[PDB]
Amino acid sequence: ALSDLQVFNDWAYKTMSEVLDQQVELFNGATRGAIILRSAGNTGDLSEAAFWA
Amino acid sequence: ALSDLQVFNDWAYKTMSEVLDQQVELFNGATRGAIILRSAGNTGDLSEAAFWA
Repeated sequence: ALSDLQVFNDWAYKTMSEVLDQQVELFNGATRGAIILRSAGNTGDLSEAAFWA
Repeated sequence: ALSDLQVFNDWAYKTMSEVLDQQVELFNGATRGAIILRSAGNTGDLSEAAFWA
């Protein structure tokens, strides 16, 4: 993969941090909507919705 | 008769030499960047870099 050992713009300038080894791109379209990643806050420690039976 | 004639055989110098036996073209680009030949040299006997694990 990327090495960037050739040029050192700065010392360890974002060159590597072994950021992660597991595939984690599984959200929204990546999971075809199966695992939807959203951003909408709600209060308390729950979120209750009611629908008819 | 041919025995009475002084016969000379042909000779020439074909000015060639054989580079090697194995294939060394298949080294970069042919290997999709798996093996790289860049032209940066390092002093001392070694080089190092850090990436914070």
